[PDB]
Amino acid sequence: SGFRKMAFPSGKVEGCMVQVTCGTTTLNGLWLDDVVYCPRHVICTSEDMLNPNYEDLLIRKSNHNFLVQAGNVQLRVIGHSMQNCVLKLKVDTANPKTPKYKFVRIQPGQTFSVLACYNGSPSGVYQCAMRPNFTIKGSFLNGSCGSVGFNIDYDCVSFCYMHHMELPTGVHAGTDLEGNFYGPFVDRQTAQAAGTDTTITVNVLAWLYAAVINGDRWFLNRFTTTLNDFNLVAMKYNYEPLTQDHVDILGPLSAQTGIAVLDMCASLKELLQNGMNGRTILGSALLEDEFTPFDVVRQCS
Amino acid sequence: SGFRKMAFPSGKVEGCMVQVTCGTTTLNGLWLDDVVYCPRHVICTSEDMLNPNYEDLLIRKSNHNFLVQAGNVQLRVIGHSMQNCVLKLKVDTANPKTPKYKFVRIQPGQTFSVLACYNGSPSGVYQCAMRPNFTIKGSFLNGSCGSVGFNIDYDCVSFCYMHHMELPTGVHAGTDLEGNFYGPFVDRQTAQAAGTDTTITVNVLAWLYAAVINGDRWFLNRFTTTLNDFNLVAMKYNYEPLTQDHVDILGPLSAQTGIAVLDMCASLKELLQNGMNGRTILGSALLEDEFTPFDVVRQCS
Ligand SMILES: *[C@H](O)[C@H](C[C@@H]1C=CNC1=O)NC(=O)[C@H](CC1CCCCC1)NC(=O)OCc1cccc(Cl)c1
Ligand SMILES: *[C@H](O)[C@H](C[C@@H]1C=CNC1=O)NC(=O)[C@H](CC1CCCCC1)NC(=O)OCc1cccc(Cl)c1
Ligand SMILES: [Mg+2]
Ligand SMILES: [Mg+2]
Repeated sequence: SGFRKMAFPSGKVEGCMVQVTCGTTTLNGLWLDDVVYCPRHVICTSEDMLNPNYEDLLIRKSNHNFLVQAGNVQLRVIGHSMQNCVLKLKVDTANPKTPKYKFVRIQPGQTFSVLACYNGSPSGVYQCAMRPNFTIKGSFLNGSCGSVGFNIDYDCVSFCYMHHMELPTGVHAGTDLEGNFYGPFVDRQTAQAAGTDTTITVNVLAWLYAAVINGDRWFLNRFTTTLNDFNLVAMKYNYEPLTQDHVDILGPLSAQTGIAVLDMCASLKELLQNGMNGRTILGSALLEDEFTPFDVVRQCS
Repeated sequence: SGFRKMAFPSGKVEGCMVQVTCGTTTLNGLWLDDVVYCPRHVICTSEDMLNPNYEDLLIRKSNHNFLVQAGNVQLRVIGHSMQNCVLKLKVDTANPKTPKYKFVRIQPGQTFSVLACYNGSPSGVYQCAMRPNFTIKGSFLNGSCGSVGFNIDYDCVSFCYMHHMELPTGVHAGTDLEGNFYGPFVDRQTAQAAGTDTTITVNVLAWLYAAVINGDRWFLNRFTTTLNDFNLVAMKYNYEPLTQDHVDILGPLSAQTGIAVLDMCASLKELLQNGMNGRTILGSALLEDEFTPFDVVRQCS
């Protein structure tokens, strides 16, 4: 029993982390087979990064401008190319620790583990959700760019995020592994900011199910609501609307607890209106929305 | 910027996890060089575990009673022995992935990472603190025994916890790697329960410093208190007394923020008396006490 914020074991991704240095900039790369993936802004100069023309910057580079270090041994770059906002460096050595992997572009509301790295060396692991505004609330210092987010599915590593920058509110923005930014962000130092966020409703409900599985019951009631009347409450409190799709995703949790989704919605509606009144749920005094239904099932087997 | 619950990268410990099966029981072992460490209650039978005599149970075993699986390959046991509440199984193969390691017995208030495992296979990683009542608030299902907790210090793995059992309140109890239980607990299925807990004061203050470093300032004030008057407030709200030792440990955080420890104590005193009033600190609506000063420095560099 017990419910914790849980990340995937990170060993498979640790074996892929390298250091990439271009000029005066140093950050992290992902070394899979004979290619290293990293953010393209590594080729930027401190002056020409208010509005860089990356095609020009890259044409002016040669393979010997990129230094790749896997642990101690230097990796020789034999080719370079750019795909969207990620740079790809061909190296003459395939990574012997390359796991089975996939590149996946995730939907807002989904979670993943982040392996924060500095200078090619893993520093820590934590769990994150793609917020509806396509930022993540991460923990990233300078030098952390190129750290990756991932999920694991029976030793297949699904990479879904590479870190690029921090926004003015302290949240973070990045790309999928094919270099497409999540959200409307671009890789120039400009005035872009996070838009207004919303709470991930299907995740709060999943976490309420985790609470029930673990003995937290004070918030339950006999009431039940409809989908329509619930979604009116959600709008008022800045919650994402609840779709039938989400109701079905919450199916297994509903069966294990015997509490129907729309029964749990009536509990959530009451918590939104009255607050918690000095009580806690799974150790928290606010409603938690960074656990997906999958995360709850995986930990509450 | 940003502050997250962060575990150590777990790859070095993943390479040490094995499955140990004795009779009908299966749990996890730690494979370091040519020895496997696991809880001794693996040799217990469902009947004789209300009050087992482990010396007798072990004398009645032979090496062929223990099955050790590292991934797919079976490991042959060539010797067995017992040290306190841990069983030690000599195997004929040294673990080629043995990291640099130490066994450490930690003090209440200290944190570590847990690699939860089932059937020798890592499942997830999370952060935990040794509570003052020598339990941990973990996430553990059946089959998780033998999962280990650890800290890392420049590729030296310090193992400090091995998991043995769950208590009636859903919290967890275990040993150091030499098989001495934390707290007064014993490895028989009896009526032992967690004693009353207290809040880890030096950790709350460290987390308030993390808040300041990350821009959360609404709780600061111009007041300052003495150690004596603060400790009177701590007692009233079930907080551990604050020692001069702790004040000195909080030194670096005090300097980086410019806020003296006893200045931050006057903020904490006011939060204890008035609550948060609908405000949050680093995303939480209650005071967090499972970050040590070291954890804050490591993440707020
Ligand atoms: C890369 O390592 C670094 C990670 C940032 C630095 C602190 N937290 C992070 O997430 N990324 C940057 O410094 C980017 C580089 C820009 C280059 C040109 C294209 C757009 C990205 N800049 C950035 O994050 O600026 C905002 C910021 C906020 C706080 C502190 C710093 Cl150093 C920068
Ligand atoms: C070992 O894998 C298992 C881990 C427990 C099971 C659920 N959470 C955990 O942490 N440990 C046990 O089942 C122990 C075994 C006892 C054997 C004899 C000596 C003392 C330990 N028992 C135990 O935890 O009992 C309490 C309990 C509470 C909830 C659910 C279960 Cl299955 C057991
Ligand atoms: Mg209800
Ligand atoms: Mg003050």
